[PDB]
Amino acid sequence: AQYEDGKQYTTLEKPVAGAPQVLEFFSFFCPHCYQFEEVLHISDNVKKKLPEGVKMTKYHVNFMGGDLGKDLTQAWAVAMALGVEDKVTVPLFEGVQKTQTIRSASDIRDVFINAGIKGEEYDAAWNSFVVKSLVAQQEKAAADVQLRGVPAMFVNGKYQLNPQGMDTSNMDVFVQQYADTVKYLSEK
Repeated sequence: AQYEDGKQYTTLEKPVAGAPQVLEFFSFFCPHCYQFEEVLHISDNVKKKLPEGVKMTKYHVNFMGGDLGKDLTQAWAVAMALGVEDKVTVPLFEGVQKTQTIRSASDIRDVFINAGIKGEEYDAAWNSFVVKSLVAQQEKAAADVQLRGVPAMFVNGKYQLNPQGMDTSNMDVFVQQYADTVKYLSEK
């Protein structure tokens, strides 16, 4: 066929009941993740081609970057709770990988402040129980698929994208194959 199990995607031997429809995992420490988001714009090109009524979820992971890596998962929880993902994703990626100006939780906080989130609002959210459960959700979702690497994308907790089986010669063409594949998997 044109989309074969084991080729453009793999099937989880152990399906995840109640999983989000489209779920992407990343780390701000993850070099390929920087590409996916900053150069390829994967998240966005996938959204543009998803059928109506399919929502997209993106979670940060703990297994890269040690203590700072966990801080970033909690910061991403804050980002989701305040709905400012589109204002902090670029400066967190660049602060971590480009300028290497993010070295502590306070440096992470500076990025939100610069992005226009007030200190009091960031600190309150940071320390909130809503954020603690949002951190919990991120960890559970990764646990449910026994996640050991990023970037990764899962569709309906049953299918996992396999971009290794795709021509990266043309960036544009790669992104659209990726997006079209998610669309195919979504309609399965």
